[PDB]
Amino acid sequence: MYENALKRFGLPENPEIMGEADIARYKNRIPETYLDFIRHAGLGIWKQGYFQFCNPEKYKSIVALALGGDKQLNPVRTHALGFSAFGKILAWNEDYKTTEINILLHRVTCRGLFKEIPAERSDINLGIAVEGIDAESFDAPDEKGKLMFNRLLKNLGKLQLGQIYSPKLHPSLGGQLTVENMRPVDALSAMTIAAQAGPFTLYDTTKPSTPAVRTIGSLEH
Repeated sequence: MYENALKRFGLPENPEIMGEADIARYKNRIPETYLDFIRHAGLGIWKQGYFQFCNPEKYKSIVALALGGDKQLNPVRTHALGFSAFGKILAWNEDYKTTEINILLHRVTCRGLFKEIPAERSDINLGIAVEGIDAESFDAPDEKGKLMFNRLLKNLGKLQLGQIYSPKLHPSLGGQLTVENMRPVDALSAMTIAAQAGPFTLYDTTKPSTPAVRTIGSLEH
């Protein structure tokens, strides 16, 4: 299932081991082809920090905070698998499959909430998501629309496993979305703050309109 991703990205660098007890915890909750991939490759870094895999057990509080009280994307059934260099989480929802939690911009996106996915496509669905972690959508534009990853790699250095690039002064307080205001930080700590600093908006990326649907943890109006 991961032949293509491995061809394009090589071995996950500096992997952390995911233990068998942890992998046992997710039997029938995360597709086995993905878990076996992790059993072999561990939890490491691709593209010099553009994406990294994480232990869902270690980041479940972030899912709990961001998705707290949602009826459709229930945190108890949503598992953080990895994240971009800016903290955008690739997660697996047991009912609606691949989920993205954009921590920086406070957005959530789910394709299976809005177009139905047959349950026998789960393994393939997660496999497609993992092949895609190099899309530009996982970069992050500054205020002038210009992508930030390459400049941040050069000027701040490579992320260590368990860090992300995060704004020092958050935009919602007057901070700038520019490379100068970005710093490498502990991901779990930073995400713990961000996921409690206001609500998240769920978006429908099935339509070309990409319309805002509702606030996470609340009902649609």
